Amino acid sequence: PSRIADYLLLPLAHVSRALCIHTGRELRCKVFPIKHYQDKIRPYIQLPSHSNITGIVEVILGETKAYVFFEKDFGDMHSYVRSRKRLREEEAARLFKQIVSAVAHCHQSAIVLGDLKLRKFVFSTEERTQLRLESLEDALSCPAYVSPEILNTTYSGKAADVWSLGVMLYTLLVGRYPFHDSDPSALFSKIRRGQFCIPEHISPKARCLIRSLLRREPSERLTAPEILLHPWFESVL
Repeated sequence: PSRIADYLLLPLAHVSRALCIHTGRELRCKVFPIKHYQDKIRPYIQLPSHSNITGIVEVILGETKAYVFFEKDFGDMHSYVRSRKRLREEEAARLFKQIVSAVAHCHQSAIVLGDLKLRKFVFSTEERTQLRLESLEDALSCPAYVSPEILNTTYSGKAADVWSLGVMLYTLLVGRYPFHDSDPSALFSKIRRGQFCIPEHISPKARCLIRSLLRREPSERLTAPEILLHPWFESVL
């Protein structure tokens, strides 16, 4: 029952529906206190573009509050791979590169994500060819995306994000997590011991990549920029 700037705000059922009063077209809007934006969200706005990595079209800063307007997504990547059992290497490589590129771009602007999951990547279009980051805090089935460093102890974080990328890469190709168990002690021991098995239908270049992203030792893992050069991508695309 409300409005700011170009947009009427309609409920759903902490985000809401934004309808542009000029064009008529529907976006989404999430309000924050201005200082939460300044701290936790303004870093993503500083990205060079920004509107491709995140879905954000414009933000409006008042005296008191920040209104972040973004384009609506067409479902997350966890629901996707779950819905498809697993992904063929051709599509998996397309989608993963976008994921890595977004992450690589963030790392270059000093942003460490920390909360990297398949959940965090959402389709920008109805065709579901193109992903963006879900930057705004909005059976397979932490844990699993959690790395040997944080259990043992400070650490990089950027390397920790590459671990998560490795878990994500394994998971879309394989269809389940690299580490999984009924007993959690066993789960965390297998994390800390870097202990997993790749299937044989997975191809040598693809296996090669997963291995180089999932290393106990953080320094020995690739960086997000390095990842994008790896031959797996070019072998299928």
